[PDB]
Amino acid sequence: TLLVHGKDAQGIIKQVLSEVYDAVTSTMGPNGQLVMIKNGVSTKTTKDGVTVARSIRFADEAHELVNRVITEPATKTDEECGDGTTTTIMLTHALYHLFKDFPGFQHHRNIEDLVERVIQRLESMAIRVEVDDPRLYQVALTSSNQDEKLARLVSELYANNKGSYPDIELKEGVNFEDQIEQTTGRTIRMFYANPWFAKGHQGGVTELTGFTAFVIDRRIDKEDTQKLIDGVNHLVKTHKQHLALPILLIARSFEEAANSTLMQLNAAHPTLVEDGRPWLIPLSTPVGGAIGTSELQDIAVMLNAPMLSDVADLTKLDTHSINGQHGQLELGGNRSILKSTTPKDEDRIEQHARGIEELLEGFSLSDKFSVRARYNERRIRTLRGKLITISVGGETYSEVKERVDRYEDVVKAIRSALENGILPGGGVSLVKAVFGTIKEGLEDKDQSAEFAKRYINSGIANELMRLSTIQHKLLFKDTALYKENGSFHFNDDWLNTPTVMNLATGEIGTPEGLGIYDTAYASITALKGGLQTAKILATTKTLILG
Amino acid sequence: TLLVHGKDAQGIIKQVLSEVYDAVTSTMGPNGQLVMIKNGVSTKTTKDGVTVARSIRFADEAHELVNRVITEPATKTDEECGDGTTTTIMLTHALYHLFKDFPGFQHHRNIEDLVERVIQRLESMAIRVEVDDPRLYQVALTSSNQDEKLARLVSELYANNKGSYPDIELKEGVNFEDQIEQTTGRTIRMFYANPWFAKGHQGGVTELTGFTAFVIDRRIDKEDTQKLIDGVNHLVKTHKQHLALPILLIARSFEEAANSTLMQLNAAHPTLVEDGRPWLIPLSTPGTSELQDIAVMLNAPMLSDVADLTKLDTHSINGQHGQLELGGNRSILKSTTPKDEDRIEQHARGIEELLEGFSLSDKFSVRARYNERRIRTLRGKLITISVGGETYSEVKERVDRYEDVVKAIRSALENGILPGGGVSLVKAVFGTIKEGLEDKDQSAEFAKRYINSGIANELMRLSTIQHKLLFKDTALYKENGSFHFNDDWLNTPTVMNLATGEIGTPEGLGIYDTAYASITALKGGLQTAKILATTKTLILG
Amino acid sequence: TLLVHGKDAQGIIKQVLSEVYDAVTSTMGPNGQLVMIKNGVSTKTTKDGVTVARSIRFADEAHELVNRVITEPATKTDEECGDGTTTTIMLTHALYHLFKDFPGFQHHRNIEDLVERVIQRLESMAIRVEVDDPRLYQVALTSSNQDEKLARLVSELYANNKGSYPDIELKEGVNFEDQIEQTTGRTIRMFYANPWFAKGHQGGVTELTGFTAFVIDRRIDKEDTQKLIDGVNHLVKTHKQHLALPILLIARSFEEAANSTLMQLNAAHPTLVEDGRPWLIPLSTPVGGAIGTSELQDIAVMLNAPMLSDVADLTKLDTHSINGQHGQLELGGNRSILKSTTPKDEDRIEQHARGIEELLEGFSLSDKFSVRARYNERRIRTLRGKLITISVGGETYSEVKERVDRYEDVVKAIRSALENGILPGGGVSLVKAVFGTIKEGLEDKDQSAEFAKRYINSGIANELMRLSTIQHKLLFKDTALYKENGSFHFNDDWLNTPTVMNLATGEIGTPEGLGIYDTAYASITALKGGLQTAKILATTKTLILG
Repeated sequence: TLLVHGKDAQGIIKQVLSEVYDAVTSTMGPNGQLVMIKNGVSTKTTKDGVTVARSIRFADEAHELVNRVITEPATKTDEECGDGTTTTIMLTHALYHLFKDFPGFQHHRNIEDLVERVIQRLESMAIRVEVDDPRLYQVALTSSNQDEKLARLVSELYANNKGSYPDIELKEGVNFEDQIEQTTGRTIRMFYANPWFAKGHQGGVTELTGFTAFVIDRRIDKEDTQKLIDGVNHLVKTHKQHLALPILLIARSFEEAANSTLMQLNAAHPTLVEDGRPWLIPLSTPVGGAIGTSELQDIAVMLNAPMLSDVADLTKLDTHSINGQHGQLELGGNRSILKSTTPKDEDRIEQHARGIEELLEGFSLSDKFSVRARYNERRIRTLRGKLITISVGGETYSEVKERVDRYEDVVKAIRSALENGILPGGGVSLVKAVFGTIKEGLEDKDQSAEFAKRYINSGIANELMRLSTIQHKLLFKDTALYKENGSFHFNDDWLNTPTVMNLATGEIGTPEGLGIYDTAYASITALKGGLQTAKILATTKTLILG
Repeated sequence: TLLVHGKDAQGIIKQVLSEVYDAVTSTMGPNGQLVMIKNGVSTKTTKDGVTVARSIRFADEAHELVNRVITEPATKTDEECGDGTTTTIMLTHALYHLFKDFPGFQHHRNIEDLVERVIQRLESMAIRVEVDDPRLYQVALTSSNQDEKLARLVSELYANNKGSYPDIELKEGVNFEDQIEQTTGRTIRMFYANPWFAKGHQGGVTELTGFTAFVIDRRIDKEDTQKLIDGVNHLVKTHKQHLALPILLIARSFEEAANSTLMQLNAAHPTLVEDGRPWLIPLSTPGTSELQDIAVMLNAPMLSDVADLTKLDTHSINGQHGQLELGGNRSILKSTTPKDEDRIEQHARGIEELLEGFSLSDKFSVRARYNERRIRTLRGKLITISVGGETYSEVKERVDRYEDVVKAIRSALENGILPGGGVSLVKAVFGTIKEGLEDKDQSAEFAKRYINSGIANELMRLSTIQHKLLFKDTALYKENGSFHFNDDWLNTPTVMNLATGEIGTPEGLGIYDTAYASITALKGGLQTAKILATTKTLILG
Repeated sequence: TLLVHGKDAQGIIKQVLSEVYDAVTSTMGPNGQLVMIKNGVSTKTTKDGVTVARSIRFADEAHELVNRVITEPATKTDEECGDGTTTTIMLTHALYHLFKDFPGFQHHRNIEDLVERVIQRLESMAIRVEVDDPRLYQVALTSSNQDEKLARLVSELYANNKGSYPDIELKEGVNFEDQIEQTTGRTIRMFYANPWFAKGHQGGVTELTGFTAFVIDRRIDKEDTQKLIDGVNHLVKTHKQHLALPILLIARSFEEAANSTLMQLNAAHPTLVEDGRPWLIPLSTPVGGAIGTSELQDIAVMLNAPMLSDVADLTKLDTHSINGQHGQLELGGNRSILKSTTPKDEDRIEQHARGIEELLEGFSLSDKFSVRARYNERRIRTLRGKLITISVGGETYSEVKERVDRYEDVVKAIRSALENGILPGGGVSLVKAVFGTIKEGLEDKDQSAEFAKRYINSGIANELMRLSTIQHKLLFKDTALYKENGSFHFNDDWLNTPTVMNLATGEIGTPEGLGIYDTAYASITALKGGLQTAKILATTKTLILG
């Protein structure tokens, strides 16, 4: 196959980036266009940035090669969060033109460092919203495409349950009206190690009404095969009297060498098999690290299981350590779900939750916004979280499944709003961050000498100010903000009291006043990922098609 | 594949919408042309708007992609009502030009709001015709191709049965004259799960004079096999004294795993078999509340789970002694005692009271129309007309002519009536403009948005399109170059009866349309128009 | 596929109609050309209008789409009558140009109404020929391609059997000479409801020497299944002594629900099965209407069967009502054939035939030409008709099968001549019909005011007179009628005494004098069917190929 080198490669890259930019950005705004995508023998017409991005194809192999570097990182890999795909493509285009305008390795290490300092302001500027706070309705209204009914319902579900963070599932209903099912049940991060251990021996959803859990810390492989045989047979022989089946062996990871051993151990005692159900189930959790250790401690407290460091610790056990529960559990390939929790168990969980809360109370104000505190909050939410199943209804079949997706967008938005934070929308938080960072470095008289040389005198600082305006421009062009002159220009005063336009109503004010917000994690990740992809495209000189 | 963006996308869209307009509109009028469609190795020649629309194909993929957005919503999705497809494509093309003429997002939100107020007027203008009302004769006389005898008989069939909506079946008779068979009986949506359970064990028509029905909600498969064995044997052993055979197990769906189990359960008790008839019949229905109607008709208890069959009593179990005719297509009730009809009428009033307390917009929704379909099933009589004539061909043609009359009268009472000839839309637009302008409270805002812009005036020109195509090349457009409406014509409209050749009012002559068809054409036309106008990108990959 | 609209659709329609016209009309006349059709690896050379029309194909789909509208209605659907296909295609072309010349919906409704009054004149003008009348020879001579031997023989067969109308079948013989086989046997319109009831259980030709028939009036479906079980078992149990197998249940129609029931009823009594033959056979008749009721009465009289209104009437029966015949019958999938009729039965048939004849004797002269009288005559002919089998011979194999077809044309001509009527040939009857209708409307002073405005002053009446001439022109162009001037023109005097030319002899005279005749039904149907197809072609604006 052909080999492209030199000015032609940088030529192809510039063209593909341009065409992808034009197709995705046209979706944004009040004059927001619509894209008509062909799929088989049907037609799907949409204005969704992610769905547009996923579907763009090119004929030439050289063109498709570049296309898989701009779209696919924020398209195929981005499965957890759909939002912020339009933003990432948009910023990539912006920052690519910045790397081309200031060429050479010396400038590049300055650009990368300034943008990194802008990212440090956005992470600081994020407003941590509380459950009771009415701002959630504004976020819910924006994410629902101006739905008055849905945004009221979902905002109430979080606000009424002040103390517990609700987990929400969605199913296609039958009626015209919606129906809500509230349940006091917890969601756990454990899942099957092997499909054989489930009901029907093929990775099914096993429902239980009694168990005896044991939490191991170590990652289990071929080295621990003997320790499992010694451990399992000790409990089955000696401590069978005070044991409710099945025995759950929760751990970090179960390798295939260990799983095959535990399959044979189930076959060793065929008397304890009830209706096909295996009496021993290995259960893995995707955590890792010393931060990740304490998630298994939550798993231990929920199910009255003892914490064990080594696999060989299964031998040295007693009636004080072993505790078989008689509640209700639903094991699954994706995740396990608890349901029936006795008042005696809920006392133990709430006491353990208070222990985590007390640790957060005795930390500094700066460390409250850190990864440590937010993870410890994620621990609490898992320990005190309720399951809600909403069955969405409507007039037809197509209107139901579309409304299901519109519900899912609102749930994802409100979850991430309470989790990560909130920033002023309308393309304002990025302009505030850049203009903040330039002013901070210039005003700080210690490093002002170096800061002026690298950024201010170069014209990097000024060119970066022009880039932050991009989003605000696309949203509020062809409207009454850009009416007085050819183009609107920001000043020092506008940073204190920003100016936007509510497209639904038709009024001018501050994002804080009107109520336009974005999720912090989406906007931050867009800048991080936009910087990385821009750098790659600017510094590529060769395309190999063989 | 290729990616089309910019002026080219709006270039293709304009072309395809143009071609589909020309092909479908040519069908309308007295100079209604004919379309020659190819199917296999034959030729179908027709002037039916829907059939033309369904069949138009394009060679280019881009062109075909757009074609599926303009035709297919009023073609493939529209299965319940065939009429109002020529009307929707017409309005789509009209409103598309209105959006291109006033570009930019501010104008668009003003158009969408004015048209929304026009829709509200049509829903108000709609004459909801009653059973006893003599206007049905005018609809019957038009639809039967000026038949004096047929329009009289069918209109009398509806008018004499004031209180019950008659379901009419048609059969090819034997005599010159027609013969009518009236029956006080209801049609039900239940049918055999397996052919074995019928009379003769081969899907026959089993006639019964007594039964004990039980309505289950769940879909039944291999998982419910044990629950059926526990359920059936409980009633046969314990509650045999107050039980009239056969036991009817009505449900959503019976899978083959469950049907085979219930076949063996019939064989388990051979003493209860009378003249071959199986004493247990599973019955499926193709909508949770439709089974509630089935439950009320046959005095059956509503049951969520299959295991609920065990926990039952004389209070819950009620064996009827009426008359039922089970069938592979549908089941038919006949003998209903005065005690049962009190329960059915009380349940029918409960559905009617729910419809009384809804908004005016929701009365034309799927919710209200489904609930009306529930009522008509609960209060409907079966009539069998055997159509006769001189030859064989004259009979079967007269059968079709009867069927068109039934379809017309059903839809007239069901949906509503509006002045035909493209008059109701002109009355709606000109009404809404005058109402907003005359109302001195909002006259300041109304003038700025609609009147001064030229939106109001351009929208008046659009409503004329249908009246133009129907009555161009005739004596209305004779005096001058083009006919123009005035203030006086709204009070007393002007059309032309193409059959007779006379000028008058639609009320006088007798030209009417179904209300739901014309309303939904405007709604669906507005949505498809907006999408077409606002599309700038086509993805062919 | 492509979509053709506007002036191009009308462009194609005109061309295809033109080509088909030229090919089929060149066949007609004394200078009647020949068409050389390819079939497989052989060559068929013919001057037959129907065979030419059936075989014309086009390469383009648009052209072939139209071709199936002009040929196929008088080609594929027209199976009963082969003759009058050259006439129909000719008239289509003519009337198409009449609709194009006077466009607009107001003119069209006037054309259709005038042509309709011409049709009414042709049905009035029809000469009802009698069996003894010698004119049949002239019809026989023209249809046989001037055969002196064949036209003499077939004309004698009808003339000698004065009273009974002979049914003629044809078979490929062995000798050089022909051989005639006369049999006193009747043809009935009954046939198998299902193929299972025949000999071999696969729709074979069951031959019988005894039966007991029962004629039901009603159309039988799922509703009559119980009435059949009660009916059949009543006769099999009670009245078995005076019953000759098989039991024939003749009716209007047997649906598949009823047929399956009667299959099981045969299996119920296996003792009465003789050599595979089912003892119960349902038999349908294609009639419909209350005119059609009396054909079953003929069926009842032939086989000594009782007339029954309801299916439940089978129960209430007795030795006086039940009568089992011991003649000879041949059941068939197409039709049933009676053979052996005893002198006692022939007395009953002749008495019933006289009853129908007496009804015709006491009607008005106008009603003798109506549908009522002609149907009642068709009843008589079925009740008194004899079977004749002619085995046609010749010198080779090909000369025999060609002579078979030439016999079949003569039979079809003479049958329809006596049945329908006779009109003056040479394209004269249509000229007399048009010129009659115009003169009648113009002369009638009551409607003369309206008639002149619609037809005369418009020029429709004059243009219609020119079209009737078309057939007469094609036949007698390039001969001594068109000799004195450029073209022959009709006058007032020629309507009283028409002028043609006998092409065999070479003489000028009246069609009545010389002896040129046409079958009335062929010429009438050609005008009706030609008008309908002309209208469709003129009014088509769109062609869909997808």
